[PDB]
Amino acid sequence: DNIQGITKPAIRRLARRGGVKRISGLIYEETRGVLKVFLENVIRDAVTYTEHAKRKTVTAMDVVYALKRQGRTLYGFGG
Amino acid sequence: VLRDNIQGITKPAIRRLARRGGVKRISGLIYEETRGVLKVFLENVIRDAVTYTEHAKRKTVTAMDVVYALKRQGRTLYGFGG
Amino acid sequence: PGTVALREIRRYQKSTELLIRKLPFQRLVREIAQDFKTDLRFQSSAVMALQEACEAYLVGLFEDTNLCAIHAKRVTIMPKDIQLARRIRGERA
Amino acid sequence: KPHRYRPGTVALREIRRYQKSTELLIRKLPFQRLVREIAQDFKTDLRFQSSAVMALQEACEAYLVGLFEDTNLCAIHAKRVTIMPKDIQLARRIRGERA
DNA sequence: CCGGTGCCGAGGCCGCTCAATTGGTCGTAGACAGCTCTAGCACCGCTTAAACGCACGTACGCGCTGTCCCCCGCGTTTTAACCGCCAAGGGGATTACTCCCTAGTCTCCAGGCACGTGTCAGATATATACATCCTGTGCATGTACTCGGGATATTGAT
DNA sequence: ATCAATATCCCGAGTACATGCACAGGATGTATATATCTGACACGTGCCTGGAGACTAGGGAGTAATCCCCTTGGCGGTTAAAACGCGGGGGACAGCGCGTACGTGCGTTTAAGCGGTGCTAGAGCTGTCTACGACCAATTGAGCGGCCTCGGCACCGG
Repeated sequence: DNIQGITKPAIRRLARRGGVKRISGLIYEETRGVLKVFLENVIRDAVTYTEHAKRKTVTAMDVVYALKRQGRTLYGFGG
Repeated sequence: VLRDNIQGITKPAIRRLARRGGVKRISGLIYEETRGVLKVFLENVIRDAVTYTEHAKRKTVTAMDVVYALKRQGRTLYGFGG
Repeated sequence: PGTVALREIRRYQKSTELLIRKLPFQRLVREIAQDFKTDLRFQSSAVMALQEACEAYLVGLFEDTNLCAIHAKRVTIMPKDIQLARRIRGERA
Repeated sequence: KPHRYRPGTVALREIRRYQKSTELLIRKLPFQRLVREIAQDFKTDLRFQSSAVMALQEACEAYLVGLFEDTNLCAIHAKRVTIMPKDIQLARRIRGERA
């Protein structure tokens, strides 16, 4: 059990960057679901890329390639 | 009469499309707004479809051109070629 | 009242035809394409594909608009819903 | 006796404070443990580059910020200021994830 | 005076009577199966030639692994602006009707540009010798983060 | 319609790791020359997209009655926010070693070329024959009607 590592004030901070004033108290348990699901896809690709190169270490380029295949491009990590 | 053809998209047509979408009630301000939206879409496809016609040095726009234009916008169309 | 509309709703969700008259759509497409270049010629399949794609886009838009209207405890759809749907989908702002 | 602030002004203060800085919010160690346990659940005995996990963290934070922005638009559309999960479901469905 | 009892008024039962719905049959016509070459043409069989893909060591850093300290999370309290529910006024989108009109059919006409082939020539792959621009390494220093203290707002309670 | 209590911004000083530049060099960009076929240009061709005519009628534009959903306003309950104290785990520094990248050597494997030949494609008119139009008889359902039974009030009796 480590999804609880995403503490409540962390969710509050993430919400505050978005520009929301009031947070319901039951939001967190559902929001931790979204973090649970959106993260279960890139890793699906990230390990798989790793498994193509006969290597068992997840390099910083595999996650970039996964996020590119999904439609979210990021800069600054060797893209 | 000299009338713009965007008004050629009749109100009953928009109501039919909405009813196919699954809506019970339609406010009266949708009718002018939807046409505007329908403009913007056609401003992002024909523009591409003409450019391909430029690149082939042709004068007639073919169905393959519009299919390729729709393909690049993540709106792939099936059954009209390609 | 309020049930003859549902009759249509059920009827149109089964039939699969073109809900826009062909001639006005052709005139609209020609007039829109006039600005980019004068004296163009159009394949008939191109016009049919255009109309099919536009109708599919509008149907999806109205589906999302209905979801938006239901969210706000309403039954009538207003431009306040279409703008929200376009904004949150990603075609504007 | 002690000076108390109105409920809501501290909210905008935090909004302005966080919308200017660009530090990582989630604590690094819990995020690393979470991704490690998920990876082991998929494939055991895996090694992770620190740059890789920080890029996963930044991608997740960007996703969450965009999701919460859309949620805020959904909540304001319903004549409200508090965000409830129905707003998140509506946003997630219109974007085209969930359904 | 109060109470039994008839008369009338209302609630309950049952049933058609009639008007709207939906699967079944008739029927005819343009379009899915299905040869028929053909036709030339991609696909297969049969050869070699070269190179990239693969495996073995082997050098060498970048991830895991162990120890102190406070900063952020947890948990409590009160209280208040917001959520949710309810209710009434009224506007407008709905529904139905008659009347107009341009979509739809198809027919006829014809000239513009898709489309293929044939010709030929110059732009581009390719090999080799030349050489210099970009890259890893090393190192001075200064723009910027941090700490501390005094301005100017910036809110709340009388 | 202001005064206390915080929070924030501004400025100054000690401090440091990362930017920016010079150096040695090496391997990839460049100049020269050859082969050659891909694509510019011209030609005919004939498909088909564009223009106009007349007739049918499904569909749209205009009007009127109206019941309903929309919106504004008001109130009760409470779910979160703001700030206090308590408590634990994130955060900041050294030692192993196992992974990842080069280096070196080998052979399996695709590209290329050239006959060989079934094989997918197009128009042929082929003929059936499902499936789209028109008509018609099945059940389902709600809006009504007839009659009977129950209950309350006015009238007469003791």
